Amino acid sequence: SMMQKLVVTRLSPNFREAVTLSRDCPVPLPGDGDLLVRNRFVGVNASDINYSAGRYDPSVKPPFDIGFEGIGEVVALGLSASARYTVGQAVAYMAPGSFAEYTVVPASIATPVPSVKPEYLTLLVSGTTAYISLKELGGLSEGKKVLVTAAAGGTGQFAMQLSKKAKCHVIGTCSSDEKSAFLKSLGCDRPINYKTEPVGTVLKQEYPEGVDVVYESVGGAMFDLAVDALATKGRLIVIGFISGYQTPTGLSPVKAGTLPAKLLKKSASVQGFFLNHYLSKYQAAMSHLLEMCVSGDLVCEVDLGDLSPEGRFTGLESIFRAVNYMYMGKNTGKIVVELP
Amino acid sequence: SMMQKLVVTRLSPNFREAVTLSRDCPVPLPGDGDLLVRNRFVGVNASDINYSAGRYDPSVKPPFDIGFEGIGEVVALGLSASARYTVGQAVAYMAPGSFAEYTVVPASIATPVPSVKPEYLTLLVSGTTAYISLKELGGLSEGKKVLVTAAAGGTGQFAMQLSKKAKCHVIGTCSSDEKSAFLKSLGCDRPINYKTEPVGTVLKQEYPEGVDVVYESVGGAMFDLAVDALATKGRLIVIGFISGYQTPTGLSPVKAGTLPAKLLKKSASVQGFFLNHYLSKYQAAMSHLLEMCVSGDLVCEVDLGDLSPEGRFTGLESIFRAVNYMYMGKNTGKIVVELPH
Ligand SMILES: NC(=O)c1ccc[n+]([C@@H]2O[C@H](COP(=O)([O-])OP(=O)(O)OC[C@H]3O[C@@H](n4cnc5c(N)ncnc54)[C@H](OP(=O)(O)O)[C@@H]3O)[C@@H](O)[C@H]2O)c1
Ligand SMILES: NC(=O)c1ccc[n+]([C@@H]2O[C@H](COP(=O)([O-])OP(=O)(O)OC[C@H]3O[C@@H](n4cnc5c(N)ncnc54)[C@H](OP(=O)(O)O)[C@@H]3O)[C@@H](O)[C@H]2O)c1
Ligand SMILES: Cc1ccc(-c2cc(C(F)(F)F)nn2-c2ccc(S(N)(=O)=O)cc2)cc1
Ligand SMILES: Cc1ccc(-c2cc(C(F)(F)F)nn2-c2ccc(S(N)(=O)=O)cc2)cc1
Repeated sequence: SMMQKLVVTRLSPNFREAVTLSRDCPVPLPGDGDLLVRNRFVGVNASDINYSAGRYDPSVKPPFDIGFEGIGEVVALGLSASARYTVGQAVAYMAPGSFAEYTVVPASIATPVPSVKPEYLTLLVSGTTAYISLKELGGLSEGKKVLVTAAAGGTGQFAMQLSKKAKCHVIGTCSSDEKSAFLKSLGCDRPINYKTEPVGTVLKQEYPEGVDVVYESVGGAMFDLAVDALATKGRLIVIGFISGYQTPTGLSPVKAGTLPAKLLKKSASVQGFFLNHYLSKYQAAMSHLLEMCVSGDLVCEVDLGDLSPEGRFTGLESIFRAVNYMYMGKNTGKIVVELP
Repeated sequence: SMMQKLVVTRLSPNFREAVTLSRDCPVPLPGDGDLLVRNRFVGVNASDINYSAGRYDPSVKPPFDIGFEGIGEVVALGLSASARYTVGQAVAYMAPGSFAEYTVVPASIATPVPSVKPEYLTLLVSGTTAYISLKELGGLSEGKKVLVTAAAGGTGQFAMQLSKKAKCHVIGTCSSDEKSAFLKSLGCDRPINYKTEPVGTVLKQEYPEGVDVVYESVGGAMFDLAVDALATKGRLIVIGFISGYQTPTGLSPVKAGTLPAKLLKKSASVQGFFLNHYLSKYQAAMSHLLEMCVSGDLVCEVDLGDLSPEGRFTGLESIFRAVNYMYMGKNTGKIVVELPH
């Protein structure tokens, strides 16, 4: 009857500053097309702080709901919805307002899953971004060289594995030897711990002919280095620029004045990807990801914060600590919060 | 005998200060697989001043030859070359050192043409660049919105027409009402004189959903504006940035600190194109352009300087005048120089 949820109360890229835990909120009811989902696991996303900062609709003022993705059970559903879905059914979704004990979700955008496991939630945003971007924009083929940044992260792990399944040679960047060992176990050809080995040196000394594809999530100096490392007809996909999201503009500084000249001289491209522009591809991607997840052909690494200082990310209140864990570079795989 | 040719004697983007007219040069002799071409028309190219600046191979010291393209008669040729070519035959080529009375050209890269006309020379660099870039990178299809910058120039006129033949809606920028009237005669849907109409405002008011493809060859403020005007999944092709080539570095200033953010938010791309990376496509492009030019299906506008202050661009010495004419923005169509004989 009553539930907790996170609410953006003030526009800020600092999540603690922007977001309030409300305690005594009414449990909303599903429309005729709508499911009501008991959230069991919610995904933490780099762009949670872009959403809290208001960078999606700068018209929209607080208060508003937050959280992009959830997995759980249908507890209620409208009549139309009850054609395809039933109460107690395991479902996952990508829709704003997952950071709640219960969320209303249009049946038309729900993904049926085999059970409530956090591994299936890793696919909804992180998996589908890597799958659709690389398939529509990567032009991957046997022997291509792929650089993946934030390679041991939520979406990074999927860029790494999908590139390997395409029989590419894969380089992955990360901030620890533990993360390097994770990348090697995923079949990464050249893991780089950029804390102990300068990435620019590795690419100069081991990849003098450069790389065909960059899955670039980090921005700043990592972007500039990826541009310099492009082969003739190379493709840098701008997945994100996490290094800038905490700043007041949300932008990371890049050497952009000489960029059009570098791309002309290499016949090379910088291509942006936003998942919400490729929804016509989402169903097929999520189906193929699930088949690989269930079969064990795809590692779907989940970071529930068990080895963090204050331990497992349990409850809505743990989302503040889980966002900080991400921005401290501490996670291996997808950061997930459990609502028990 | 002896001949005249232009030589780069000093690296600089200032063409007049980089390039000397030699008068005492020996006519080179063709090898077994070579043509010796007597140049009748030579092409002037925005990037002649990047070449004189040494920006292509920054290892190569002066002196070296210059000029990218020629059309003329085979006056001598090697025995193996005589399998495909005959003395007296009309040929065109894209190879360095066209700015000479006579140029040695491998038979393997020469294009046979129906006669020595300047219209055919327009296709070699300007025509093939627009054709190959838009076919390989444009994703043109019916109803796509195409913005062409320098649309009344050498390559611009082809980007404009080839986009109209792909059934696209086409916007063209140029600096005069005469140039705007030339664009309207090519079927341009929306000529813009950017001197008398703010381009940014036209695009915002008349194309609020944005443009699907930009053929961008100007750089600077025009590049910034083109990025802002891109539709969702829009494609900006960097053909060039002529606004920068006279500068010490050859670069034009852009306000592109936010470029990655804008491309991510629109799922849009910025794609470089260099003709020399796509030579496996050149022969098919040139064959198709030639068919359309001979049939009258394609306007191949030539600017021989007949309405410039000092009149027709005649002789190698007129190349200095022809380059200044381009960089003053005066030309309609391809700037060609005639070497009469
Ligand atoms: N375009 C789209 O539709 C879309 C969708 C999903 C995600 N993304 C993007 O993908 C990227 C990764 O997001 P995610 O949610 O999956 O997170 P994540 O990669 O699981 O975690 C972020 C990782 O990035 C690195 N990092 C953190 N703070 C950093 C900083 N200040 N500077 C540099 N590196 C830093 C750290 O790994 P290291 O050990 O490697 O340093 C950290 O583990 C983000 O840019 C996000 O916006 C975009
Ligand atoms: N990527 C490749 O392989 C390749 C191959 C060929 C050509 N290109 C590029 O295509 C572009 C056009 O070259 P082109 O030889 O065909 O010349 P063009 O367009 O026939 O002549 C240049 C035109 O650009 C405009 N312009 C000239 N100086 C300018 C300046 N300082 N600032 C702004 N606009 C200026 C003028 O037209 P307006 O009336 O419109 O101002 C002028 O008529 C250049 O960037 C060239 O490098 C590239
Ligand atoms: C300054 C700035 C700009 C973009 C982003 C960003 C990152 C991401 C994502 F998806 F990569 F995670 N999206 N995303 C984003 C995407 C679309 C919009 S939109 N539709 O309001 O213009 C707004 C933000 C962040 C900060
Ligand atoms: C600083 C700078 C550098 C390059 C150019 C430019 C323009 C053009 C052209 F042909 F497209 F018009 N090419 N072109 C160019 C392209 C590639 C090379 S290369 N040999 O390094 O790959 C060399 C020159 C302009 C300014």
